[PDB]
Amino acid sequence: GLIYGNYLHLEKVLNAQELQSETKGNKIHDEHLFIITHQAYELWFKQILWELDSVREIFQNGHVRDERNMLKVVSRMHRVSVILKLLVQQFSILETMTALDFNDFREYLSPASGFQSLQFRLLENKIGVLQNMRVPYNRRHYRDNFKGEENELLLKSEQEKTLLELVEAWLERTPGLEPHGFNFWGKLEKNITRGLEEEFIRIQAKEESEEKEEQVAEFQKQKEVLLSLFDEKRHEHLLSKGERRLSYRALQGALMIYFYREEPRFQVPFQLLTSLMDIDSLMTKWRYNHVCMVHRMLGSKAGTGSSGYHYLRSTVSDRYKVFVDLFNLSTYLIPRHWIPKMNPTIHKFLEH
Amino acid sequence: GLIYGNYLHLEKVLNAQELQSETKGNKIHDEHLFIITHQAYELWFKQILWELDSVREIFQNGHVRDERNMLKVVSRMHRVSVILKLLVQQFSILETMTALDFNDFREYLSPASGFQSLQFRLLENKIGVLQNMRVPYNRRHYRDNFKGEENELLLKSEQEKTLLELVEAWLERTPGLEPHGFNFWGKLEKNITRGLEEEFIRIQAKEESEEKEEQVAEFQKQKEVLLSLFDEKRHEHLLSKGERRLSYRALQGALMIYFYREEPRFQVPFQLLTSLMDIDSLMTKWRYNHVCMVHRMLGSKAGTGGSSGYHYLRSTVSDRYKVFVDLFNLSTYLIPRHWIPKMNPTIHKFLEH
Amino acid sequence: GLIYGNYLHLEKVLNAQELQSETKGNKIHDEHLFIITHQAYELWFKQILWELDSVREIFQNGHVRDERNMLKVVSRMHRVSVILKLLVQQFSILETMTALDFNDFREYLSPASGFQSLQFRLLENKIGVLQNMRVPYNRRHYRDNFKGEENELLLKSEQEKTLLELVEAWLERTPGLEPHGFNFWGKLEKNITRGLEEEFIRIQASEEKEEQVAEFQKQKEVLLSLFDEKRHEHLLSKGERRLSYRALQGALMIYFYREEPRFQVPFQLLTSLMDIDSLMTKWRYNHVCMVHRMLGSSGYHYLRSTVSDRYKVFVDLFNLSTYLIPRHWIPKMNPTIHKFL
Amino acid sequence: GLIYGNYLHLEKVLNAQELQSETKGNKIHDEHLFIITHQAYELWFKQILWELDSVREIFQNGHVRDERNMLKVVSRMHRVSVILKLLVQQFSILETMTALDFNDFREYLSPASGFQSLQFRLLENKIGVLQNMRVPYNRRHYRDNFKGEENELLLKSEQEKTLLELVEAWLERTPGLEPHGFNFWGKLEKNITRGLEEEFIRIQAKSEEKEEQVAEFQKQKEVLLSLFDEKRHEHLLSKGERRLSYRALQGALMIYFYREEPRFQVPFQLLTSLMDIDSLMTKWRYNHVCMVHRMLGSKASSGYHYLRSTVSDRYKVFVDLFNLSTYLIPRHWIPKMNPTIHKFL
Ligand code: HEM
Ligand code: HEM
Ligand code: HEM
Ligand code: HEM
Ligand SMILES: c1ccc2c(-c3ccc4c(c3)nnn4CC3CCNCC3)c[nH]c2c1
Ligand SMILES: c1ccc2c(-c3ccc4c(c3)nnn4CC3CCNCC3)c[nH]c2c1
Ligand SMILES: c1ccc2c(-c3ccc4c(c3)nnn4CC3CCNCC3)c[nH]c2c1
Ligand SMILES: c1ccc2c(-c3ccc4c(c3)nnn4CC3CCNCC3)c[nH]c2c1
Ligand SMILES: C[C@](N)(Cc1c[nH]c2ccccc12)C(=O)O
Ligand SMILES: C[C@](N)(Cc1c[nH]c2ccccc12)C(=O)O
Ligand SMILES: C[C@](N)(Cc1c[nH]c2ccccc12)C(=O)O
Ligand SMILES: C[C@](N)(Cc1c[nH]c2ccccc12)C(=O)O
Repeated sequence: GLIYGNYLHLEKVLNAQELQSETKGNKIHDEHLFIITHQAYELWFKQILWELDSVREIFQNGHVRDERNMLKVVSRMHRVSVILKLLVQQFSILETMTALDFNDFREYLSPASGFQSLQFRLLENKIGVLQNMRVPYNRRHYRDNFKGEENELLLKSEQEKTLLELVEAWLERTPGLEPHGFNFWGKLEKNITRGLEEEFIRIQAKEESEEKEEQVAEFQKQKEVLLSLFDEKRHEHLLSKGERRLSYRALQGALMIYFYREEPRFQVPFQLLTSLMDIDSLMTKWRYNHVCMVHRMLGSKAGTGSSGYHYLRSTVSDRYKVFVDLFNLSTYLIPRHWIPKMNPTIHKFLEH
Repeated sequence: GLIYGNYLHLEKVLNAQELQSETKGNKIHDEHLFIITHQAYELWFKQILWELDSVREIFQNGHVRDERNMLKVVSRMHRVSVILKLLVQQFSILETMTALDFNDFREYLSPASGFQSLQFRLLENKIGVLQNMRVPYNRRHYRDNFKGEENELLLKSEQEKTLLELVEAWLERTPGLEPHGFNFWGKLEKNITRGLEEEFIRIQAKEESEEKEEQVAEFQKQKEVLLSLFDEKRHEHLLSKGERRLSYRALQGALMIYFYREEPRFQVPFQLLTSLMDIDSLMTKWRYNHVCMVHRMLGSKAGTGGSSGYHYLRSTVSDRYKVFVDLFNLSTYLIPRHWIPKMNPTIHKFLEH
Repeated sequence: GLIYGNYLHLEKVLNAQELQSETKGNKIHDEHLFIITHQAYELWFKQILWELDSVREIFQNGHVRDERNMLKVVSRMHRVSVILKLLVQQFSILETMTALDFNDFREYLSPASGFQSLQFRLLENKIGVLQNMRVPYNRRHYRDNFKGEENELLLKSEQEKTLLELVEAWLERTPGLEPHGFNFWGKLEKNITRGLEEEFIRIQASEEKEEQVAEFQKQKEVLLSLFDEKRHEHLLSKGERRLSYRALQGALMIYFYREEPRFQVPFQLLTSLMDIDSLMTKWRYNHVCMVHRMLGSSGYHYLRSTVSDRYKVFVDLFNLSTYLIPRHWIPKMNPTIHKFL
Repeated sequence: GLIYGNYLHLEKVLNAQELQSETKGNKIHDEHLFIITHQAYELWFKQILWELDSVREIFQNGHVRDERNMLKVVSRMHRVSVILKLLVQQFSILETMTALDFNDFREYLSPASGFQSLQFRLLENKIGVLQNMRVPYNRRHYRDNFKGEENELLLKSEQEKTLLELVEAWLERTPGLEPHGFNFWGKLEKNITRGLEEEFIRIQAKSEEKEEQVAEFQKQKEVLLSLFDEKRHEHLLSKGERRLSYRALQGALMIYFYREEPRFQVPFQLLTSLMDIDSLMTKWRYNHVCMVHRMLGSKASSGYHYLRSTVSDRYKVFVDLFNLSTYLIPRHWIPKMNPTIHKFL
């Protein structure tokens, strides 16, 4: 019957280590670590792609409409963030290689680079990094480096629906936004307008003081920010600039989930939103730890005469944060008592 | 020109994932995680073997005699412990699989098991786990599973010099033990004997009391422990039982390094000893985390035949599997600093770089 | 104006470090690390108690009956396990102290011990460690080591409802167990009986066969044992189990129907309770390994004894893995009744 | 007899938790976590200061001259980095607080901020962050927020010798730099010059491939030869783009290249550890940024944007140790150190 090594195809996995230093008659011990570290990253990238694809499919094929499937969705997205955390920690292993020792085999690698990781690109694309928003390296598209079936795979990855698009569509259907129903947006605008009015009166009532002056200034900022939320044209503009990514309606859905997270139907949805932010934060942390290591190994100016260091530093940016809108919902937090009430009267549609 | 995927042989690594659930017409999503997790463990086991073999070779071929090589030795042993820590954390990934989901593909795995990891066994053997100390599973030898070249490799792993044996030989050469020289052992025995004598007199002077008895009783325990160190015959006996692993002379070398760790020639040696203990501790932590997960997935009774896997694995979390137990137990023989034989520059020339 | 240091009462927190080595005219550098490490453990124990008490209260006052409160419950229990993981990692700091350096100030500590952590005991009791199940230290009860108000607090901690008891009561009310309703237990027994019957027949149709026969026999005994309420009561008496038979039924209902909307967050709670038990055990294990490294080959053997199912409060949740069946044996839940969850 | 609680002064530590939400008649559960998290950070900052001060003192009092003390030095610096790692992981606890829940007690905190952590500033100063290099927040000096004894302490922290300065002095005394002795710098310049000559010949002996090699050679040549420009170094020192004296830089490179030599093994570990502390300090700052973002948004001079600015070489004290990787050469170019000339090492 089945044996461990055969089941795991270890005849492949453990016969995939060839030191170029050794192939060229000058074996360097630490090259082995370099190979294994990358192979382990690639195994885990494959696992992340497997989870991510399964979740994309749940959205894309309509299964997510049945809320029974939310546990699996959140459990798999949580699993992705648990793997990503391990991948961040994994840099600690390669940090046991000194720059001096790396320098003894670096020449035998040229011109290969991590830039050519198919899976890393697939992962970026499938989460929803927009091609127009990528920073070019040496004034080139990232995919220009790939050919054949690999280029085909990358194209599919760009053309098929991303996790961002699939979550967007689902957020747009969030219960409670219906004007004929709970009319979340209408009530929210009204309550925020009234809340600001009340606050203005409170501040104006205060005795002339430095404190008052500050409160006035703060109020003015807060007022502008909160009212700006209801400007759909500003949203479209920011969407155009890439400072936002979600449709206006999806943003409404996300805020509905945020404010009514304790309501039973929104509990697991809220966890999903939290998890999407976690993935974005951990992807950025991966990129940051990668940058620090490139610096430690090559210096601040080495790279393909573009500085790899500086290109990579540019990737550590909201430009590569797909669910940046979920983070920015913090900007629009209001006092709890301003949140449109959901009494049992109307608290029927958010029970399981 | 060399390309990433070719250099890393990703055509092998990323085409090694076959779900038995799918091969048998009933694909179960979480099986993929189970495969990848194990493959990642095995890659890192290969890396640990590569580091450990390189260090064994440095000892075995005499390179360690040139102390310029101690930095490399300690850096590679430190690297092994950094990998082991990652491997302990890696269980957190498999903990995202529920027992209920594992149960949907478990049947398609039988009768394969992690028990059949060649590399894990190679690692245990090369560090220095003794075959006669291993606990039998279902009243069977661990090697009974393996056949052909695999069984051959395991035998070599048992017959070749282990890390423990190679460190032992090097410890036996530790400077300072020469009776004609610094005479560490003789001076230590003398100072401990005198120190105990002095302490006894202090205690005896006290007036008969419960407190005095307690002090007297404590002194007697401490006395027995410390003096037991100089009983070479007791050591040989305990070595016979497998309760100790290092030769008496190697034990002397280790304690020399412990007590004179700050002396320049002993600084990196001390770090090495620390690192060997770290590896033992992390190997045990791996075993423990593995146990907790087997329990969560299979329950306390599930296992091959009437034997419980859980209970066998629990049994592996024991000093029986701690190769450098003697290095840990040197803390038992701590004395006041002023009892430590002095090493004035006059007699320090030998421990300078 | 509120200032950081005043808000955090740093005049207290950062003036609480007194080296006994220094008080006795022989300052030892590493003693400072020993003090801070323990103070950090105690701050986090206080936080764990704060979370755990808030959750006990949500159960005890009936708030948990409104399922709107489940997110907060699971979020706070998850928070406890996140803190416990940090506390496990925190041992890595104290591991930078050698045994030789510890030995230079150890004498000045006597006769104080970590054993006397009030908060650690409060935490054990509030989770649900039973006093009669504790391993004796020096042939005596753990509480004998405490006096005054502290002894009083520990008694309250034992007498007040534990997390285990409060979860138990909630599990007993789990929807689906009603014989007049979905009749989970009845259907489960029936389906397991049938499933075993079917398997036997297949088996009856070789070395392999012998093995499968053996397996079947073990599985059969185990699965049928689940329906023996008397054996359960006996094991409860021996302390080998902790939850009532009815609570066990509730937990299995949640396990099997975890995807059903009303059970999704409850399942996360059960998962989290096991996590806390596992991390508490890991804390105890890492503590043992450190004591060994510091003192040698005994407190060591008493501590080793605490790394046991004896101190696993939610051991019943772990052991439900033993009673997993093929998915197709699980009583079906369709719209006919599905709506109840 | 001493009791645990008394020894640890738990009557202070465990009676230091006062929720402002509760003081103002509206207790918010998560405020307790916010307080404890910060108190735990501050305990560990105290420990880091205690280790760092002990190491500064070993340098400053001449004890480091006795190489017996290098193990203690490196062990304590390693300990600092192990604590810093825990402090980075500790953010995972505060991340279990949602922004919505933080928003329920945030108002009761105003106008307090982590910016007012005395110990964090003391730590920055004692490692060697320069005041003139700090980025202003809201067009203000960082110390403007401190008064009394606290401001006094911060002054001393700036005036007293920093870890950077103490390491610098020790690096300047590194064996091997003597022109009358092993003459490291002279030999290195000579070997690099010759090595470049040899490579040029190979290039001349040879297309776009050749052209690429030509371009590379030119870049490498400029970089490597720039190392021997003492004047450029002094200029960059003036700007604050470098921190170590030219002589200290030579000492560091000596240790780098001859790390395996017994006398340099633990010194090399020290240099590695100093870089680790810089990396971990930056990682702390970055994890802090990500959290502030999640909690306040990108707008709430935005704190988020100021903090992002602190993740920069501007705050990297041992940047020179990192940048020595730029000046790596083939091993065979490194001046040989035969036992003959090894006795000193
Ligand atoms: C010695 C360690 C490392 C060095 C020196 C290094 C160097 C670099 C450099 C210079 C680049 C920029 C592209 C180029 O100029 O060729 C790059 C990009 C990249 N590296 Fe690494 N790398 C290291 C480790 C790793 C590891 C362990 C991974 C894991 C898979 C990795 C994955 C990547 C990826 C995916 C990119 C492209 C990132 C992007 O375009 O945003 N590298 N690396
Ligand atoms: C679902 C997760 C896991 C389960 C249920 C599991 C189960 C078991 C069981 C029952 C045994 C005892 C042997 C037997 O009865 O066949 C065992 C041993 C073993 N497992 Fe696991 N295991 C799991 C994950 C892993 C992983 C991730 C590794 C990593 C390589 C691993 C490596 C091993 C090894 C090396 C042994 C032999 C250990 C020894 O003999 O001391 N297992 N496992
Ligand atoms: C040098 C480090 C440590 C040593 C040598 C040590 C030693 C011991 C010993 C010997 C015991 C058994 C009781 C006794 O005989 O006194 C004990 C119990 C205990 N220690 Fe530690 N300990 C250390 C660190 C810590 C730390 C950092 C904590 C954190 C709070 C801690 C908490 C405890 C607790 C709570 C107990 C009672 C455990 C139980 O009864 O299950 N210890 N310790
Ligand atoms: C809810 C979590 C947190 C938020 C929202 C937060 C927010 C901020 C903000 C906005 C700043 C910029 C200064 C200001 O605008 O007042 C800041 C700075 C700072 N925070 Fe935090 N913080 C948080 C947690 C922490 C924690 C856990 C620490 C640990 C002690 C901390 C320590 C600091 C320090 C030291 C600074 C000054 C850093 C520098 O000047 O480079 N904060 N924080
Ligand atoms: C496999 C193979 C190589 C890599 C690298 C990688 C990327 C860039 C590197 C490098 C290694 N060594 N030096 N550089 C800089 C380039 C600059 C242009 N000229 C050639 C060297 C990362 N991961 C890998 C996996
Ligand atoms: C690859 C393949 C299998 C494994 C296991 C593993 C070990 C024991 C297992 C198991 C999986 N599932 N059930 N058991 C218990 C046996 C007991 C005898 N009857 C059949 C099931 C761990 N790692 C692996 C890697
Ligand atoms: C504060 C003060 C002391 C401690 C300890 C602790 C516990 C036991 C210790 C110890 C330190 N040093 N030696 N022992 C062994 C004892 C055991 C009982 N019989 C006498 C020797 C842990 N945490 C602390 C906090
Ligand atoms: C103790 C007390 C407060 C803090 C903070 C902190 C920092 C900035 C904060 C905050 C809490 N709540 N809101 N803000 C935004 C302010 C920034 C300045 N302009 C007005 C809004 C961090 N650690 C602490 C410890
Ligand atoms: C029926 C539904 N699952 C409704 C839905 C959409 N988005 C949501 C977010 C939270 C809660 C529910 C929803 C669907 O249309 O998918
Ligand atoms: C020359 C020598 N390296 C001496 C030696 C042996 N063991 C040691 C431990 C610590 C310090 C030195 C030694 C050798 O024989 O290997
Ligand atoms: C009304 C109820 N919340 C029902 C209940 C009890 N235990 C459960 C477990 C999972 C799901 C629901 C329940 C209550 O009685 O608390
Ligand atoms: C005697 C000496 N410890 C020499 C010294 C200085 N820097 C070094 C770096 C590495 C090795 C030795 C040194 C001292 O002057 O401190």
